[PDB]
Amino acid sequence: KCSNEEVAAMIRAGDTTKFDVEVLKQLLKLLPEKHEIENLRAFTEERAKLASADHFYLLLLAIPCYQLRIECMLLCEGAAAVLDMVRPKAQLVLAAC
Amino acid sequence: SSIERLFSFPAAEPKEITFLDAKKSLNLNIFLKQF
Amino acid sequence: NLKKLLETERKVSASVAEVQEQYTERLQASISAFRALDELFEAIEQKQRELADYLCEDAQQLSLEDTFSTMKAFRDLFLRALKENKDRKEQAAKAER
Amino acid sequence: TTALVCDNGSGLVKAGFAGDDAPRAVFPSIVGRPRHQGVMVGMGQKDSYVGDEAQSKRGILTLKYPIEHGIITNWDDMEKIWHHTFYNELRVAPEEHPTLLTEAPLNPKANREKMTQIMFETFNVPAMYVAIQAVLSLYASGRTTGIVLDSGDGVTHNVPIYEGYALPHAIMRLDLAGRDLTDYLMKILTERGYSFVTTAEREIVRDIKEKLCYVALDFENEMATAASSSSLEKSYELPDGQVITIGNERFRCPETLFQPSFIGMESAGIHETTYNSIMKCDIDIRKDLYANNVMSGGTTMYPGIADRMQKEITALAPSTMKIKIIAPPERKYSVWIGGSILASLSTFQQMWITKQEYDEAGPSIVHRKCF
Amino acid sequence: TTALVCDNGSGLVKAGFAGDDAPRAVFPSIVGRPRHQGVMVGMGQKDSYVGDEAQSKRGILTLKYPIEHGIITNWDDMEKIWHHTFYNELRVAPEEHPTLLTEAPLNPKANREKMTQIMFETFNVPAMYVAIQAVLSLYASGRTTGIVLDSGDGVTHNVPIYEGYALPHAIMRLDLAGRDLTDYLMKILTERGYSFVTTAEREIVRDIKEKLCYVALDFENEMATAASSSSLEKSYELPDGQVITIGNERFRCPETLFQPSFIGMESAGIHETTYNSIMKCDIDIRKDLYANNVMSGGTTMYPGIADRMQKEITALAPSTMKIKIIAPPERKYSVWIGGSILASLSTFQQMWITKQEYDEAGPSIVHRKCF
Amino acid sequence: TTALVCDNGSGLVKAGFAGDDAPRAVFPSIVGRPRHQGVMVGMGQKDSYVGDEAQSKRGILTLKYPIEHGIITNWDDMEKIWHHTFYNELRVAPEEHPTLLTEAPLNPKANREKMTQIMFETFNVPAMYVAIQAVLSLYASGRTTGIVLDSGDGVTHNVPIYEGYALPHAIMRLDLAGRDLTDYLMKILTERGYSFVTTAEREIVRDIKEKLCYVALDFENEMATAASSSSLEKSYELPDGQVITIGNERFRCPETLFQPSFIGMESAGIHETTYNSIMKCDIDIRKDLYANNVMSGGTTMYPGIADRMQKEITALAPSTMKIKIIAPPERKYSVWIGGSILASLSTFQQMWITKQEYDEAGPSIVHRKCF
Amino acid sequence: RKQQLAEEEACVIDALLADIRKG
Ligand SMILES: Nc1ncnc2c1ncn2[C@@H]1O[C@H](COP(=O)(O)OP(=O)(O)O)[C@@H](O)[C@H]1O
Ligand SMILES: Nc1ncnc2c1ncn2[C@@H]1O[C@H](COP(=O)(O)OP(=O)(O)O)[C@@H](O)[C@H]1O
Ligand SMILES: Nc1ncnc2c1ncn2[C@@H]1O[C@H](COP(=O)(O)OP(=O)(O)O)[C@@H](O)[C@H]1O
Ligand SMILES: [Mg+2]
Ligand SMILES: [Mg+2]
Ligand SMILES: [Mg+2]
Repeated sequence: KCSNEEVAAMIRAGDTTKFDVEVLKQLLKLLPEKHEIENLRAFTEERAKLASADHFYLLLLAIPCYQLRIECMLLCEGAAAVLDMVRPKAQLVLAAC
Repeated sequence: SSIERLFSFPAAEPKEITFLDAKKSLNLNIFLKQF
Repeated sequence: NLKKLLETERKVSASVAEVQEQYTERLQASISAFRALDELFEAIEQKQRELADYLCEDAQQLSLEDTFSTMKAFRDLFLRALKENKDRKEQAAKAER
Repeated sequence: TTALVCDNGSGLVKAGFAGDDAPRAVFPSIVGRPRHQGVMVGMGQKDSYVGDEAQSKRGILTLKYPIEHGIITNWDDMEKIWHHTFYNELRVAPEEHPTLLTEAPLNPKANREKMTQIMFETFNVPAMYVAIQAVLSLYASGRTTGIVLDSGDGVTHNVPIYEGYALPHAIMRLDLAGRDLTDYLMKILTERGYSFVTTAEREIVRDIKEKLCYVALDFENEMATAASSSSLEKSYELPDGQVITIGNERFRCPETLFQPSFIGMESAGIHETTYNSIMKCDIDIRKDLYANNVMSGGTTMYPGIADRMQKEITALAPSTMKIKIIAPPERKYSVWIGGSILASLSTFQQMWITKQEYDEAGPSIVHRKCF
Repeated sequence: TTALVCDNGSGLVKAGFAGDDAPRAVFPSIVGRPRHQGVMVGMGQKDSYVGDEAQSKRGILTLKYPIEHGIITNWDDMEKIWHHTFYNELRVAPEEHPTLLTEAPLNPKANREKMTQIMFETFNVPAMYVAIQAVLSLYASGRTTGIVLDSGDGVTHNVPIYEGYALPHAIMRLDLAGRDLTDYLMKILTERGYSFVTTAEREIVRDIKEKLCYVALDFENEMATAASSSSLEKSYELPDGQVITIGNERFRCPETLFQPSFIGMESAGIHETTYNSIMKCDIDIRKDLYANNVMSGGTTMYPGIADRMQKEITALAPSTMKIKIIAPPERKYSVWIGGSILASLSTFQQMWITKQEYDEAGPSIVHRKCF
Repeated sequence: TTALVCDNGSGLVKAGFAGDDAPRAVFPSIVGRPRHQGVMVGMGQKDSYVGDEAQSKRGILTLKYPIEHGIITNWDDMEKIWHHTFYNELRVAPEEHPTLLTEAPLNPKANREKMTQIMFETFNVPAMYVAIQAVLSLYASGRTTGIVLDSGDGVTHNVPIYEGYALPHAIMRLDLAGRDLTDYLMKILTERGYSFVTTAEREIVRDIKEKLCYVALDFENEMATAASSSSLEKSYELPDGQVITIGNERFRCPETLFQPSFIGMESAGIHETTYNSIMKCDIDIRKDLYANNVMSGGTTMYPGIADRMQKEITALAPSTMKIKIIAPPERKYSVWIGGSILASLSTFQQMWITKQEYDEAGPSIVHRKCF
Repeated sequence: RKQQLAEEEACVIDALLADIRKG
């Protein structure tokens, strides 16, 4: 429910308010391929004529090394969820023993 | 003593004369019941 | 999760500094928390071996989940026996009354 | 040994012996407790009042109903109900008399557990059984096939039976009956100016509902008739001497049975419950269900309900069927009466749950013996 | 054309235009009549006094409240109240201003009939509408879902709304508020030696209740604290110059809201009323209801009531819910302030009851048009 | 042009494109309408909620399922379901996209007529096909031969195929699946005390069934184990904060698939249906139906069902021959997945029902072009 | 739909909040 520039700037900022596990999993499943990137850097003409799909990928490729940022953001959220579900259970098992 | 007390094995009308058979009499008694 | 976080830390440490200044503190906190969880699991192993020597089972054959399910069902049987004995004493009291 | 039938209704307890036509003790099931400060010492000031004593002294008592929608919530109060109906009303020892008890279908099982445990250890009978009310209403009807709508004070349930065979998948339960009608009458009597808030005034609102209300044949025509002219308005005298007059509330109150959305329930009416319980059965018995609509309970005692019920089913059923509502003039005590024939049946004597079977099998044989 | 909002509460008339923080006329709804022999001639002697004029000369007047528990008894006095709040307090003609009026739920319909007839025939308007106070309170809270406890001077009512959908079966009314607390404070101020019997002294007892009283967090601990040491005792000065000091009566008076048996009434407290109004709703929305409790009215202006109500509901609710109670400092006039919300709404312009619709339909369209 | 797959089952609409792994729009098929009185005005109160909005706002809604046992009863509701799954979920134009719909076998023909007519005249496509779900499940399994047991929310159907050849006389339909399991679980959760009567509470009972229930390997031993000790009992948290704990109802509820007499149905279980479907075929293929028992649908997602049905068929089949259940980990969405391979197949492009052929042949080509 | 395809290719809140500060 927002422009693509807000999405790209929020991926660059790494703010984790409304980026949960499933949205970043979808984002990883739609990753820009090699021929797609090679076609996008070969574009010389006016930017506004292309679709929003190319606009999102160029705003994403403007960020240096986007894929590591997306993966560690997903892994940090997943590691927080795994810690919050396992650590009281492990303390309960140790207290039970 | 209470365990031995509890958990031990234990030591080992006038006759209704009728000329009808039973089935017709009971079918009529069912039939006259709903009135 | 700890293997993925260690691989992620190695990938961020080979990357540019803009990834590093934003993400290395969260990666280090997650790795330290999961390491403390791993010594917590090692403490659970030590209490498991002490419980196997306690209950006189084999150390490789004892299942903690079966033991805790046995304790849960035994506690339910304990509470059911307590309530049934309390009701029997109450019904004997009202019968005497 | 003479048997006991004790219909523990949500609003009225009806208890009595076997082989009798009229129930011996019909009295409301309420436990009263005083809420004010007693200043006169002595003269037998009881801490609780049960039955008609709670009714006569209701102006200084908080009255509690121990049964809500067929499920007993407070159990010490219901023990006091059983103690009053055994020792004071019928004046019999429970330990020398078998006692058939009634039940709504689709009741929680722990209710049946606690009733079995209380009737075998507190008031320890030789034998007791937990029956179904609609089967007793079909017993009192005298026929064998039919669908029974039983509407009491808490539970309206529909059970269809063909040739002595109930269909348990077709049994339907609705938690809408005379207490909900009384509370809806409280909500709509505030419109004319009369305020009733306490539980003492619940008996007054229930008495107004019993005396004056009736079921409309057509709802919209009766609303137009009451709105146009004040001929349907009728009067009643309160115990403090005030005279009230009511109009459309004579037939807005029992209309909640046909239209549950007055009291905010998603369910359909009793006619649609009856029609769906008919259509949940197998096909070949359905005609035999249409001519034997048995209606029981005190909620179906308004003097307009049989014609409306026939009209609604005749609208719902196909036109080649003779709809016949079996609404007897003494349908208020038919559950107790069919309990009295069932308790006096010679073949029923082998189906009792005995004391010895309870001691062998715990309080769990009542799931494995009763239905 | 700006609209009018006129909350005609049991205690205080709050009137004004659309879109203000404070109502423009806040004054108690009293009509004063003289009870002594007027020996001086002339000097502007009036047969009646309305509002703060009756408050100023209250020593030589008998004050009458025309509204009692949300139901207007004396109607000529109510017409004098409306004539004073139109022509003197606001100084505007009623023939050129639409007027939104508030109403307690479960009000008798003849009260609505008579206010519609008087507002269309004595102070004849372009339009008028009759609204529910709790809906305006939820408007002033700035949210859509939640349960509202309104508590004015005669009526305390609980209304739960989810996504703009009120549940009419879950609306509860309790006739216990600040007038009953003022009468209870008259009853318990007699213990310390202070007598207040007249209607003019009701204003002094109400001023003592407004200024000094507060809600205790724990009742028995505060009884022990007040009985042990006199740290909780506070002083007040009467207009004749006398000095009074009160102790436990600072927190015995509002406790009747949390314990209605002090003034002898069977129904439960406001937190049990809130909890039972929550559990009468459907099961999915209750988690939204527990975090969106709203209090309005002047009776919830004691500075201990939110923590006590949080403690009581957290005792009542299961432990996995966050009991959040919205208690704004502006909640004394929020019933009016949401009336500023609704009258200014563009979607409300088609729901007013105009003059012409009254002319065909009589004074009966207000039932079918309003709630 | 890419194609659309839309498994429009009784419970959950699963729709997405062709060539994709997972169905993008998975949402339950319900139309929700409000049943209370809305007092707030403005801010967009819709009269009908479809999809996840009906799930989120279910505490004020009556939810209607437009599909019952694979037969669409209410067609305007199904029109709104298709409108929501095209315009709002996938955000696509159906006028430029082919569409493969799923259908249970032994369906009434006028249902297929109305699917063709509404799909070609309201959401008019270039092309559309109606397929059998078991054929798509065999497409997902990646094999040519096998017997497929599909069990959605309304229909459990068995279809055997050998070397591309379905045997139509061996196809069997049973109207028993997860909705009947949900209704039986609503019937049997009343035993433990938990009452669920509304359509919103059906979703909570469905969530209980999805989260906790499992298929027993041996029913009588599991009943004895649950009766002996409370190790099989498990707890669940309701949205109102109450915590329930259930026992034998975890495995009594899915046992209705193997024992249809629990809900009063005369027909045999799914294992006898599978064995009779194999035995109705010709003899030489029967061995190849024993090793390729393909399962699909969300009803076969309990984590005890493959070993149980292997045990039942191994008891039923001759012992000199291997039984092998093909139970993929993604068998919930396998109808959609095999629709995605079939929509992406090059040879399927001649089997479309184009708009020109529909205009020439009326709505009658779907009997002769489809199965 | 064809003529539609032919023809194509071709505040309450701040108002009340300002005046609440007047009392
Ligand atoms: N004459 C009457 N007209 C209408 N309703 C009545 C009448 N008499 C009793 N009732 C209602 O019927 C209820 C009694 O029903 P009852 O036969 O005791 O059923 P149950 O045994 O299931 O409670 C009472 O609560 C009362 O409200
Ligand atoms: N600050 C306060 N502390 C305690 N009680 C108050 C306070 N202000 C007002 N009250 C009491 O709350 C009651 C309700 O006020 P209000 O809702 O304005 O009455 P109404 O609108 O019905 O005339 C008043 O009768 C008053 O006695
Ligand atoms: N994980 C699960 N475990 C058990 N039952 C499930 C699970 N997921 C879904 N179900 C049941 O299976 C049904 C889903 O099957 P599906 O073929 O999607 O139905 P439909 O397509 O008719 O909506 C649901 O109605 C649900 O009751
Ligand atoms: Mg009864
Ligand atoms: Mg008020
Ligand atoms: Mg399906």
